[PDB]
Amino acid sequence: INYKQLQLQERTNIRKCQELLEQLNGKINLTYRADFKIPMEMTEKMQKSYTAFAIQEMLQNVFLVFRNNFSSTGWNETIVVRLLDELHQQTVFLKTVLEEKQEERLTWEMSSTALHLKSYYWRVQRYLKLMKYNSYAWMVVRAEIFRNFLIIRRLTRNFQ
Amino acid sequence: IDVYIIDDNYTLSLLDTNVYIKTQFRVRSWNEVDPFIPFYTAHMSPPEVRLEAEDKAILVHISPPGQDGNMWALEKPSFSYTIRIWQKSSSDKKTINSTYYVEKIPELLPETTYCLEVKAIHPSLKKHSNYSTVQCISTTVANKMPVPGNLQVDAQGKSYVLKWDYLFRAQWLPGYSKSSSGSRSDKWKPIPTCANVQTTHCVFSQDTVYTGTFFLHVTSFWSEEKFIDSQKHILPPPPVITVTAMSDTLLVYVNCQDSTCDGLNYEIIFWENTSNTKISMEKDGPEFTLKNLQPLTVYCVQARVLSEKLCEKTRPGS
Repeated sequence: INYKQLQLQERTNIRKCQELLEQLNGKINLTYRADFKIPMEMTEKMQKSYTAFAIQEMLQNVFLVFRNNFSSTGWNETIVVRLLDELHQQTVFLKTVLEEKQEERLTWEMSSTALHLKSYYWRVQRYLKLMKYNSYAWMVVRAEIFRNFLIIRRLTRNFQ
Repeated sequence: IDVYIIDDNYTLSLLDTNVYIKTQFRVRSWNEVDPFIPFYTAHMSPPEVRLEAEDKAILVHISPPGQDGNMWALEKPSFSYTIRIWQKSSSDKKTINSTYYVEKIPELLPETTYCLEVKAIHPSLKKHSNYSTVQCISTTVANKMPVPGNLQVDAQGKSYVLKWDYLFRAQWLPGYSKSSSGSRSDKWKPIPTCANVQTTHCVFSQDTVYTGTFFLHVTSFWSEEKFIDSQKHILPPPPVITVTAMSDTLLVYVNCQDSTCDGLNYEIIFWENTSNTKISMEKDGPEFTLKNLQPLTVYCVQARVLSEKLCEKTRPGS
């Protein structure tokens, strides 16, 4: 058993997802403002088991996001179908490599950290519904998912 | 006074508050209780289930708790389901586990009436659901034409070869579709290269079947959904196997070709230079010990990490 092998997989895969997200159109404006920010615990140092769950949770939520009506964006459906699938592939992969171990995930689900991460993503899904899934809302979400993928990349250092 | 929460229903439509933040209630006893996060006290209502029958199969269409709501709106991928099937009068229940929102129960007897029960489980957040109200359905009489059998997909990278045993139509569905919540699924995508084929040989390119993972379909009912992952994984290289034939035990050492070798899982494939049967076992560490082998006989070992044939003759007995 080792986390170093999982570090090599999540790095290879977030690159596969970040490329797919980039291919939606061609311009990601990181200054696209919206009041919701990734929880402070994610940027901060966290446990070895807790990271793998944080990744899974983020990929599960990023999946749930792209399921919504993206009709207003004029993005290529083919690429969004492709993205959801590569996202879901890893979501299934992470859950299976944390199958034999069962105690620490329960501790992680009752954590204030996980709750804060889920509170954050609730605000992301709520935002899109309020703005009635128009282009500006998605332009903001794409930029946020980019920033999120970088956080997934920052978290992979916590495995070594 | 206590508050009971069953999904998005409370006890003492389009606009609702955050289920993960601090929330409170005031009713006018002068109600003002302990502030809590609703996500911990909320119960799971049974999943909605609709049955559909065929000759030798039953389709169980599972809808997750909430239509769709907010309490489980972000928990949907976490949920797993357990199905219980039996004939109407029987007491022995067959158990099938599923993550899929449509689980086809096969190998069933035609014109027989079976009853179903679906449980929604949250395998990570401790919680579970009370089984759904029992639902019964009867199978139809066997079709004049049977559905295709064993499927195998051998791919040459950019082209896929679909080999099977028996006009034939084929449909493809992306991997995440059968696994993620319905309401919008499962609309199967078509295949022009295999829509009305004359042969069992089916060839299709990556342009049409664009997802990394997908399911395949093969008036007759639909065949078993064949799931195939298309990944350019030419990793890792074979390990270096070492055999030490001792008096009795035949010690086998698996060495990974990228060290440190601290946390790894190993597999063994051993046989005899006269038999055409392969025996296989997996251990925690790399030190495999082949015990109770016939003496003065040649044994061929092979290994993989999670090798080429290496034949060694045993010892007589000192």
